[PDB]
Amino acid sequence: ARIAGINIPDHKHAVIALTSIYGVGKTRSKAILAAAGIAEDVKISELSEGQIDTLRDEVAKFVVEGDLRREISMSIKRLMDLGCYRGLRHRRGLPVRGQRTKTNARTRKGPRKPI
Amino acid sequence: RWNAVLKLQTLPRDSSPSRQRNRCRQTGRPHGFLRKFGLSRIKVREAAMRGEIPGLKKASW
Amino acid sequence: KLHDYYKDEVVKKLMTEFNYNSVMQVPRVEKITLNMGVGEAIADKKLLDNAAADLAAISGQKPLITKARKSVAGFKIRQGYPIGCKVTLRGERMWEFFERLITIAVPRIRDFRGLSAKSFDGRGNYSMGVREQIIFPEIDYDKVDRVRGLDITITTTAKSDEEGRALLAAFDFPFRK
Amino acid sequence: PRSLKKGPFIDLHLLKKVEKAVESGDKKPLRTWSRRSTIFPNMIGLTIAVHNGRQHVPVFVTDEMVGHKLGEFAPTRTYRGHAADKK
RNA sequence: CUCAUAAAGUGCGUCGUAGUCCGGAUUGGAGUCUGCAACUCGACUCCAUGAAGUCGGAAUCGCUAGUAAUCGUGGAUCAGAAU
Repeated sequence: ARIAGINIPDHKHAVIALTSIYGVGKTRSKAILAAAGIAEDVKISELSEGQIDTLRDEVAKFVVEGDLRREISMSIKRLMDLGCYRGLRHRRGLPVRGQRTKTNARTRKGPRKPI
Repeated sequence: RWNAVLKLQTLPRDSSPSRQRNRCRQTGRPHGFLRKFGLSRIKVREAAMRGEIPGLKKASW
Repeated sequence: KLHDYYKDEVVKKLMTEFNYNSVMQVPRVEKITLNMGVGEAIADKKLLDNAAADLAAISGQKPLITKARKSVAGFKIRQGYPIGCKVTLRGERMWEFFERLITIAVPRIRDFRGLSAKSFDGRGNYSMGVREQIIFPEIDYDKVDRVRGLDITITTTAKSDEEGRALLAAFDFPFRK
Repeated sequence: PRSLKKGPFIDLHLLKKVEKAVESGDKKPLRTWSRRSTIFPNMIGLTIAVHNGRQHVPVFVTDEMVGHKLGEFAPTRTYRGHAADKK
């Protein structure tokens, strides 16, 4: 069934099925089933409507999806706008050398590539 | 450093004479010193290889 | 019902304190285009079935399959392939689905936020972002296989960012800053 | 790419006392001249003042800052930002 | 006295053929340890990510018995990159 943000674990145990989530893993898979009181050896197709309900609400309170990916993008954007080499490394569109990369470097690059 | 090496000061603070510690004479490291030589584990080795330490010799197998 | 007061009552009030102009231009009729989430890729010959078989329960009529104009371009496109499948029409229907959509069922999802980011910037067509699992007062709890998550659009002819979204927060909540 | 090998540099006149203050927590802002030194664990949480060449600027070291030199957080030149200089 | 738990093995339970509870590359975050000190140059632990790969075009290599093949363990060098 569907729990968090876009996830459809089908035909598998309650444990391994939840392991397919970007946020929770094995450690979290066991603790959640123990808190909601659910058999870990039961398939997702054998779970009742009441069991899944208590599973969604609890697993709900967690961090996942886009909102998290934007936090990552921002983290890479902050050191990118500054004078940090690591940020320039993320781009790697910078000079790898020791001569100039800005111009006159076609002897290694080859034909001019589109901007 | 120059501030931590207050050990050089013969007279300890409020603490009893027991306050006086050790500190290496060469590097000035308090971690692991060797009373006999007063040098740290790092300096005793460097001084050993150089041969500046009399009577000292590298043990062999 | 609660849909008439808007456009005769709450359209003059929102055009007096921060406008000072005529009575029209802000906001008419004209159909509202309802698009579909790219069916391509997903799977093979099907899904077009579980389509028009769900987009025929929320509203009336069925979607029409239409191809493109037979004219090859600089892209992998053959002659005679069904791409698009769009059907938008109105009259007086596109009014009720702005009531039973943003009143009940929400709040009543499972983990709704509340704070939305600045969708549009220099136009009118807002934007959106919804997930695959939704709880509607017009959909069965146990009998529908494969959850469907579709967006929500709105066409407007505004001129400034403000003097807008001041009519959206007049019924369709929430929206914190 | 940076360079280290295995000989990270930490001026002894800014690494031994910084450890002193560790006797019972940390100590108020300090001032070091050699920005060449690199930032490491112990220095976390403390406020070291780097010399730009004119004065000492307070640089609150953080775990995220660990690894970079003290000089990297002490700008040499001074640009006003001729404008509204917002954000 | 300790490093030690030997591993495969045995008993019981679990997983279904899909790039998968196959496979682990890469990368993000946190941390331990050695060392004066590991941002190009460490090893290791945990979480997250989880690629190529579904067995391979022309030639060519190793062996006749507890040996082949296969599995795990201790040691010399030694503070620490031995697959």
